[PDB]
Amino acid sequence: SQIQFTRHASDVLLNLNRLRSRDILTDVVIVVSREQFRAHKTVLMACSGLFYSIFTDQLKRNLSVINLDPEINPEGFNILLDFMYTSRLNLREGNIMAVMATAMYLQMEHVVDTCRKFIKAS
Amino acid sequence: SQIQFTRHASDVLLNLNRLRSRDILTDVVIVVSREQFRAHKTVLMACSGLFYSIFTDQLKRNLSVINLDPEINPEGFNILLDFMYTSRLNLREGNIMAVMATAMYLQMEHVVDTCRKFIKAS
Ligand SMILES: O=C(O)C[C@H](C(=O)O)N1C(=O)/C(=C2/C(=O)Nc3ccc(Br)cc32)SC1=S
Ligand SMILES: O=C(O)C[C@H](C(=O)O)N1C(=O)/C(=C2/C(=O)Nc3ccc(Br)cc32)SC1=S
Ligand SMILES: O=C(O)C[C@H](C(=O)O)N1C(=O)/C(=C2/C(=O)Nc3ccc(Br)cc32)SC1=S
Ligand SMILES: CC(=O)NS(=O)(=O)c1ccc(Br)cc1
Ligand SMILES: CC(=O)NS(=O)(=O)c1ccc(Br)cc1
Repeated sequence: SQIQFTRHASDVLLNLNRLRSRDILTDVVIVVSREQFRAHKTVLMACSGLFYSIFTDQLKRNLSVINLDPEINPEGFNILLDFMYTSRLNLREGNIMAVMATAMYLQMEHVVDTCRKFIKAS
Repeated sequence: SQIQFTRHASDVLLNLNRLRSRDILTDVVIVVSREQFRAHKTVLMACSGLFYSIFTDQLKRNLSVINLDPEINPEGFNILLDFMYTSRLNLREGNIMAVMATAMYLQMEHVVDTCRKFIKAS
């Protein structure tokens, strides 16, 4: 059997995030009513069922700008975008409802599950 | 502090690899003598110093085809591309030399070290 590098996935992830913070190869701008977020489409698709369906759409595949539902709050989206790239979720009793609703919309099932844990713990 | 999802990086990587095997959003063809490999530039850049330097070159940035040193054997490159996307390295006394040299060329330092320990072990 293959040697298994248990640290490889999170090294790739950390470099993807360094790519993003230096804006290298980012190929999409996510629009949330007024606010803008630069990302890599494959990372978005690897993290969210919604992005998977969007960029798997023959029509929408080649857009450089994607509008999401403009009722999404942008803070909740921002928290979720940093999570995608860092595996770290900034959850608090001050944002929990916003972040959870945005994760449901984005179809990020692990995050919605942990949000249910957090509600039940506090 | 932020809740840490210790399984996130590896679920992203497993979906990046499902994207690859369905050919979704692959945006580069790697040419290895005669053989062709499809991949996503950001994953190559996240995993290899060589691809980091290639796709960060303003001149080579937008190329859909990358030709590598024709002296690289394709089997050693193929094992290393699967590793990037799965974290599993198929190393054996039958390919160790090819894999190690291709890892050095691609500037994948963690793989190179492991190969060194594999040599030391047998
Ligand atoms: O069986 C199917 O046809 C796929 C099935 C679906 O959409 O019907 N599915 C997915 O592929 C989902 C994905 C996801 O959330 N991130 C991802 C990254 C790469 C790939 Br390929 C898929 C997903 S969620 C879902 S259901
Ligand atoms: O082409 C683009 O720039 C964006 C693209 C589209 O319409 O093809 N798009 C949307 O507008 C999307 C929405 C969504 O998911 N929920 C929503 C609620 C209200 C409104 Br108005 C829009 C959406 S998802 C998507 S892709
Ligand atoms: O100091 C610097 O400017 C960076 C330094 C360099 O090129 O001089 N360096 C890198 O950024 C290297 C990377 C790599 O192998 N995969 C990667 C993914 C994302 C990012 Br950002 C970097 C790498 S290897 C290297 S040396
Ligand atoms: C779900 C996750 O990433 N981690 S966790 O299981 O350790 C967890 C975190 C916070 C609360 Br409150 C309850 C559980
Ligand atoms: C410290 C630890 O074991 N895990 S953790 O960092 O993911 C964490 C869990 C719950 C909260 Br509430 C805040 C942090």
